[PDB]
Amino acid sequence: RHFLLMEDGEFAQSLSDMLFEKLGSGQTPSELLNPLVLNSILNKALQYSLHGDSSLASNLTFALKYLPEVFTPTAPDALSCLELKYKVDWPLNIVITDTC
Amino acid sequence: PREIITLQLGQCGNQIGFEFWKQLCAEHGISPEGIVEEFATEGTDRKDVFFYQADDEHYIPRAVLLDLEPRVIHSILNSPYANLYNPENIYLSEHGGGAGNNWASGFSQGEKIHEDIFDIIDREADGSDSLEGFVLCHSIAGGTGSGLGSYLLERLNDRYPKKLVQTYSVFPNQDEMSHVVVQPYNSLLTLKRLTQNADCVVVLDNTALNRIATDRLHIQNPSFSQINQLVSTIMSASTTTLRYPGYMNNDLIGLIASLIPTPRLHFLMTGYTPLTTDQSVASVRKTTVLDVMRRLLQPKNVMVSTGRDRQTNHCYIAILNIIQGEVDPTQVHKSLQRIRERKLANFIPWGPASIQVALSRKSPYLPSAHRVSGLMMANHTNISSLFERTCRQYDKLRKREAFLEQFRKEDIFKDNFDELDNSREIVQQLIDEYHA
Amino acid sequence: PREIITLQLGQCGNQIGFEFWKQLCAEHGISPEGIVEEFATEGTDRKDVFFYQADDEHYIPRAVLLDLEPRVIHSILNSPYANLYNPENIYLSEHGGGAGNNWASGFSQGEKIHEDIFDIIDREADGSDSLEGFVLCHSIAGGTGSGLGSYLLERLNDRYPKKLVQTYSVFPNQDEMSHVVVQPYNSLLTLKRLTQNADCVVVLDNTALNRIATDRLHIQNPSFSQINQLVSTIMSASTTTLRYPGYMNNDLIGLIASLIPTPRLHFLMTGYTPLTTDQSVASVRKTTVLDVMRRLLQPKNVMVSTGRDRQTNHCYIAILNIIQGEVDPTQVHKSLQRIRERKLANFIPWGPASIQVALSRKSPYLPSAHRVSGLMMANHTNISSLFERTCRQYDKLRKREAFLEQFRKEDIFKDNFDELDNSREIVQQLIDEYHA
Amino acid sequence: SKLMSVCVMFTNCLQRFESTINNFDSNFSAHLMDLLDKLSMYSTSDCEHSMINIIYRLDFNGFY
Repeated sequence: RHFLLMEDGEFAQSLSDMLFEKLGSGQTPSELLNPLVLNSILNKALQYSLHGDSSLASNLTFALKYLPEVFTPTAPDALSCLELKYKVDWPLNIVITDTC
Repeated sequence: PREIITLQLGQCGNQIGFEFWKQLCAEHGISPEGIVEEFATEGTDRKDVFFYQADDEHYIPRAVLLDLEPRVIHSILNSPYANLYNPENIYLSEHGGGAGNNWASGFSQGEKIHEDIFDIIDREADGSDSLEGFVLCHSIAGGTGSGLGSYLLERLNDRYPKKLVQTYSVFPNQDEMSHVVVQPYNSLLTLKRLTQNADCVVVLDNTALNRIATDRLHIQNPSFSQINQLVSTIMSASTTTLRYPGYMNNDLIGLIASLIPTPRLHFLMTGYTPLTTDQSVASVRKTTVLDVMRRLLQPKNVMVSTGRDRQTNHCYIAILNIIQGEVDPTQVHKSLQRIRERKLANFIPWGPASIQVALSRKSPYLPSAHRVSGLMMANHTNISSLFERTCRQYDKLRKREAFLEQFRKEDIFKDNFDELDNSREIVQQLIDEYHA
Repeated sequence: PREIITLQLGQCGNQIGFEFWKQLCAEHGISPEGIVEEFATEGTDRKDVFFYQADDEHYIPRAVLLDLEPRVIHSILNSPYANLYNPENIYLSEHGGGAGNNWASGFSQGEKIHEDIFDIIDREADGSDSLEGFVLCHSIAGGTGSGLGSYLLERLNDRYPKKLVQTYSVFPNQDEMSHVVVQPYNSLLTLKRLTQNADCVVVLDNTALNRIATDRLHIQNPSFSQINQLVSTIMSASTTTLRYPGYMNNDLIGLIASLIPTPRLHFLMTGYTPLTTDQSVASVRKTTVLDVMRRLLQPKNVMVSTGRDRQTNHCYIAILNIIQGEVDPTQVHKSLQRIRERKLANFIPWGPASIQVALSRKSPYLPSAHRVSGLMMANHTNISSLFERTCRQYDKLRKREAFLEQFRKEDIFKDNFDELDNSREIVQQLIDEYHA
Repeated sequence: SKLMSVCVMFTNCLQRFESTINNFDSNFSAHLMDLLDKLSMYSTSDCEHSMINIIYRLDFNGFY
């Protein structure tokens, strides 16, 4: 609820700062370092709001998908092409499936 | 992140901010000299938004307090809540001021202590690399809070241009004019700076205080010790989306952005119902949210002296209804269902209106997690009745030859009196023009 | 191995080194006349790095104390910590000196006792076959510590060329100029020897002492009995990697090598927060390391009188942040995580900067194994403000015809005053040039 | 081995008591290009979990 439904809005307010790092698409790099520094800054954004331990922070992962925004080449968005991925772990698998 | 620096200033602005910081420790579960309860982090999910961030789990207040009168600060250090304040951020021991009672005193004292007034208050600015803004917790009554407060509304407009300015300013009392007589002069000089040199204000009338102070509070002799009780709760009530974890309009630039129609129209009407302690014995039976906002639009909790028969040709444009603590949110859309059927708010015929409702969980405390609380931030166009009251008391005083020879000896060479009169009528004409 | 010989010299340098050795016995678990506790070897893993190595488990201090005034040494032998000192290493009973108050007195007394001053202090040099270096624990105030201390900075530069030189020198007080008036003359003569005839210094201002001595210490009449309390702790704090078992920069040539950018730029800013005994009752709740280094870069614990508005065009190059005792090292990388987000240190635009953090376990003692301690060794380029303060007080005094006829009768035949002025401006110009 | 050779190159010109400084500057830029190539080799590791996050914090600490 705190990181998908956004009812502790400090993470989604920090998403607005991640929305303040795109500013239109596409003008962003297409290197493989483009997921490398962008998967980090969302993990760094949770400590920027001072909430939660690292026990649930392993359940959040970010997968930067690839979609064209200049529409002939790729330069993927973070307004609608940045996605949080919740994890499936060892005891909790009857709660989370692939459809959800 | 979202750090706000409060600018407590004047004889009345320092006392209303003294219990504002004293209110914050009782709800954060902290002591002003220590941390004895563990309720500060499990119950409250955010604390470093008005306090300075911790060095030893000691949340320093981000506050500055300047006044010409040393009497307001000598009633502070003997109280046990002054050790939370620092004796190096603002002043050390034995701080003084002027003599002193004049609007031209603090207006002329701003440029002679210009080096020191822009030195120690800027040390708290670069503590966070993303500053929210400045709130001037000052006064309009007297010449102390009105004289020096008009200077900082000008020089902080260009030195810090990308910061939010919005003040919780208290209006003076207009019952008799014997002890003070300079009240129409120093008020309108600051009121010009509150519209063009300031974005938003939060009005707090004095004649409407004793309307509430004898309503349910049952006092016989009105003292100044009751003026801090109505004011300090609604200050902490206004930051419940900002201090406690909320989602939408959880910043101070979130709330004020959704209510201001235009510049020089920013005077927000405030309302707050629950102030009685014997209501507590009957809130155990699930007192709902369906009855608490029917009385907000009803003119009973208002803190603005306005006309009762002038609401038919005036129209609400923006109305805020903040519920706190236990809300029972399965019926909060049910409370907003009943708004359109009564039409207690007159709507503007040129554009849409908005009734915004929001919620946030309160402090883990027994008088807070049991009783429903409703904070109102209205915006109605009948606020020109106060501006008609102040202007009619302004031009009547200039025909009686009052304070025209006693006021222009120091630092006033030209007549700037009609410079305040036309700009006040510009506000009063654009309000009635705003509903076409 | 790593034996350092301290050169305690002068009226103020002998008293700040007297309680420096007195601080070392309380943390080593030893008595100055015996060994009553077994905590000296199981708790402390290294003791023979400032003391002389033992002959009967009596760790002799490797110290020499010369002064013209016999008053500083007559307040020593009645104290019970003087039996640890030896009456044959420096002087026997009834040692004296000059009359005497002059910079030219000790500068001329160095070559008339030249045979004896290089005889008994060299007996401690060949005790260890790998000597670390020499620290001149001398003073700048007065003519006693400044007159004779400038002589040993020259003759020990070539007789011992492969040894580290670095001093913990105290700066004099510049409040009024009534009791002493020779203060601009004897200070700049030693300050030239501190840059070209000496590698590094550790500055200790006097006007910044009473800024801290009335900050949290709460005194009304400033005495000289408080000058030894701020100084003796940070001296033992600087050798915590060297005395207690550490790994990296565990030598005195380890710490100073990672902070000096260039010769004649070696003036290091010092900071030390925890000096209050009533903090002890709230450190039981796991006070962390995440809040102790947020206030080091904040200019509150500094011992250097510098400008507050001169830090925007100046840049930090090297900053040391030493934590001691209980560190909780699983969050010490977490404390260094928050440094880049604030950018409280201005970084040099030509090259990289460095925030070095290190730790070492403290003494097995209850006020030491409970409360977090932070020692700062900064290097900021705003240190020319003190050099602009001393030079403006130097050329103004030479135009008033002050001490030009009263100072050149003994051993001064040519004007060496502009020899100190240009070399001081060479330091002040190469500091601002260093950030291109 | 390139980093050890420049400090071997350093310690002999400090051992003496012209041309050595441009030999140092050419060997300074040579290992600067290789650490930048090493800096890309850390960030092209596996596109994975915290072992790329630890070595990233190596890389920003060497940058400021």
